[PDB]
Amino acid sequence: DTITLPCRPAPPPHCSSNITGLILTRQGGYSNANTVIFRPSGGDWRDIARCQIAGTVVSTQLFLNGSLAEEEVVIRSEDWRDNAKSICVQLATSVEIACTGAGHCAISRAKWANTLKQIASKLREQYGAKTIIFKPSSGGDPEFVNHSFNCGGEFFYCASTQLFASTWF
Amino acid sequence: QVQVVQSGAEVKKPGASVKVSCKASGYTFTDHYIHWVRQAPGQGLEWMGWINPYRGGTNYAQKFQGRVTMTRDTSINTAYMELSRLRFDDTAVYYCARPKDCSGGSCYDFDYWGQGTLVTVSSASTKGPSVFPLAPSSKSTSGGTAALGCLVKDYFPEPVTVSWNSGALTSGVHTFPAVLQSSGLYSLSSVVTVPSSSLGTQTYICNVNHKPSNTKVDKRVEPK
Amino acid sequence: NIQMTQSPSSLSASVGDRVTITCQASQDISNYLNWYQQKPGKAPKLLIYDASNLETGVPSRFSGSGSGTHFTFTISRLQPEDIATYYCQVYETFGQGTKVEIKRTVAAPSVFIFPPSDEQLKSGTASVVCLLNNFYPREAKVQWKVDNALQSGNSQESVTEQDSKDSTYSLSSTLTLSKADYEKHKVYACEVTQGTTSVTKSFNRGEC
Ligand SMILES: *[C@@H]1O[C@H](CO)[C@@H](O)[C@H](O)[C@H]1NC(C)=O
Ligand SMILES: *[C@@H]1O[C@H](CO)[C@@H](O)[C@H](O)[C@H]1NC(C)=O
Repeated sequence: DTITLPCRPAPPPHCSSNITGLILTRQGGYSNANTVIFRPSGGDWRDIARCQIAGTVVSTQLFLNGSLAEEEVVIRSEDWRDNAKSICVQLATSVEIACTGAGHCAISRAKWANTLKQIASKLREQYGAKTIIFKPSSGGDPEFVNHSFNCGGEFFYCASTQLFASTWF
Repeated sequence: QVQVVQSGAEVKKPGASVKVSCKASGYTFTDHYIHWVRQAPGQGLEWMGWINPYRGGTNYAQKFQGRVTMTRDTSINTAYMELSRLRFDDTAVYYCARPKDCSGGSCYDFDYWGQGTLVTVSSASTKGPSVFPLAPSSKSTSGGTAALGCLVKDYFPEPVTVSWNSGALTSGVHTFPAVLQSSGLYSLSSVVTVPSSSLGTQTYICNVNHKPSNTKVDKRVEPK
Repeated sequence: NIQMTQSPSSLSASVGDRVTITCQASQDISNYLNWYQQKPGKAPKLLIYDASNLETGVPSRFSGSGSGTHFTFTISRLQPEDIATYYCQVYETFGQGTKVEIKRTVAAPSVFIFPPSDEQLKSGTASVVCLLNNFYPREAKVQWKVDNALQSGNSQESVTEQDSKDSTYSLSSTLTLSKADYEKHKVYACEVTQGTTSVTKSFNRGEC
């Protein structure tokens, strides 16, 4: 029971990683819905660096092969009320992403579901007892609108739409 | 020094789309987000979203998600806002706004703004204005000061600009707010008071610009 | 998310006195409140940022203070050029704004009347333009009479923004008739009434 992501070019199996964190943007403007919406960051490398949880691998939207938090999910932002500040999310338990060589990298649906649920709970501590929705990247250059990463000198691009499209109540 | 220049006013039909440009200069384009904020006529300010020009990321106000697209071209320091499926209550002046350096700073303290772009949503087409003199004589002279003007009639959509002697004459000018006629076309006057002694000796020209129809009219206003 | 409440929606003050505007934030926003001045037809202008700081080049009679949820913008001695609408802003949210207008002494208009141009008559319409120049208060009565017959229904009025220098208003009243009706009558007059004085300016259709 997997989330199987389409990636271009095909990442070989030894470019499989552990997802150890990710970076969000909270969607702005008024909602009379009691929802808070998050998308993969609309920032850039500077926001990724500021999280200080990357390892050696350079990647967008997801931190791959980075540091893990000690007990539970950790979220941090320079200013929670400012939708132009990215939100850093550090996992306590990593989620393996296994690439086949044949053009996809897959993750366990149940593990990603439980990850999003934990993240959503920490976000609820920060913005209130609200419904939490993850929605796809709002857009950007190819390396940032995709989950993209450098493996061994080659750049890979995984559509992350499946990872960020769900409601958490 | 820092400049932010927007494209000109437009009319668009309901359901159609508009793309407004915002060209910046005099600073590092990729170092500041560009935000769009719009103002319906005689209403407040309404934020639409931001674009990160470094890598193209965006964050749109929820009420415009699915209807707006923000892009940029770094090679010419230009940001764009494209709003689609226009409804009537999208008629408004659209501003781009540039905050102070977004790192450390809020990225919401808007230092510099563009001049704005009036987008009118309507089915009627553009119509350049007819310009008529409001000539000075001894009859428009009260105590050695004479009044003269230009009637700027039958145009659409807003706006027009009016200057006198290509902007060399500014004092005394009153360009009135446009009024919508029962024809659906706009009309206004711009007037100025000058000394009567100058009437025979200084020439007076009003310069009407209607960007929506790409028409500029210069009318020499001669004394009667 | 973060609501704002800006007070009052409009105020009227004499030159030189102190003007205070409040903005109440829905939740603790620290000191991240900005204050903008917007003149008619112009982009907003940043005056106060991060609730206290004076934007460079802003005159020092503009101050802001406050923290948490209650913020204050004040003009120490209102100047004539300070007519505007003022907005606080917290992140993407703008307050409702405050239109400050000036109170001053009564000023009587200079009144002028313009017959249709010869050019416009060719085209088949007549537009006769009555100007009330630099008066106060805004409230004025303008009536049109052709051959002493009150018109009532074929004129339109337009009023400037309050002048940034002398706090006066200017007004235009335009009477529009077809070339046919215009040539049917001789005396064209606009009657301008400001409180126990009516000034009537007029012309005879042919003369100049
Ligand atoms: C992440 O770590 C695994 C295990 O060490 C390694 O095989 C893989 O290449 C790394 N990912 C990238 C993108 O280099
Ligand atoms: C992920 O981490 C586990 C240990 O937590 C390790 O056994 C596994 O090989 C890692 N997977 C990848 C793809 O690096």
